[PDB]
Amino acid sequence: IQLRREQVGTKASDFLEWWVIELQDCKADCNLLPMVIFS
Amino acid sequence: LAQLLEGRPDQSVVIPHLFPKYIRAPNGPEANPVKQLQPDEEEDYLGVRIQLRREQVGTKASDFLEWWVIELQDCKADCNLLPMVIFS
Amino acid sequence: EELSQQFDPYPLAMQFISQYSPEDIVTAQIEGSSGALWRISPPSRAQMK
Amino acid sequence: QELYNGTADITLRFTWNFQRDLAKGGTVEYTNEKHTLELAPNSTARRQ
Repeated sequence: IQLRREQVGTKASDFLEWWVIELQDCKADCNLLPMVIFS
Repeated sequence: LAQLLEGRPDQSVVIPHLFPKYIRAPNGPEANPVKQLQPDEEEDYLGVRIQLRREQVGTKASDFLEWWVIELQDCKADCNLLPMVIFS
Repeated sequence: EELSQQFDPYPLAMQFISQYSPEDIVTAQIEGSSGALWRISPPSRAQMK
Repeated sequence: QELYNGTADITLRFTWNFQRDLAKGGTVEYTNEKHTLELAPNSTARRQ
């Protein structure tokens, strides 16, 4: 995971943050994570 | 949408008749718009428009905090209270 | 009576409106403004922009 | 303060979930299951 703060805790409130998911060792899933299901 | 997403509280949108007004909500798993009171399947369904409002508290676009206001493509009073009609 | 009026010259619409009971159709109202903000990642806001 | 110095364990639920269509049939619609991971008091991932 990656936590990203974008400046707009007081300073931690002026920064506004979210999360970006990836693999433990990402190859291209840092842009588009996959998952496979079978039904 | 580009004039909306520029971060300016003036502009608007045009919708080529996406929003229907009379929707059959069946006794089944899938609701469908009525094809009889609205017989045109792309045009009988009315038009919408949106307004993006930014209130100053992108860095400036983060200091501004924004939301959306819905209305008709040509609103009469639904810019205060939009209607929708369903039959079951 | 309005649904009797508002759909005059369409006979399929006439039969559809006269089909149901009076208490089978409702009219939802929706507030024009949002009840919240467009809370979105500024990366995603930039990508949609 | 839990991730800093809360001297106990902490769970993370990864929750996948799917929903099919209904006119295809099927008498249940919102299928899912959780999955748990456990992190120690002041562990390496806790420090991350």
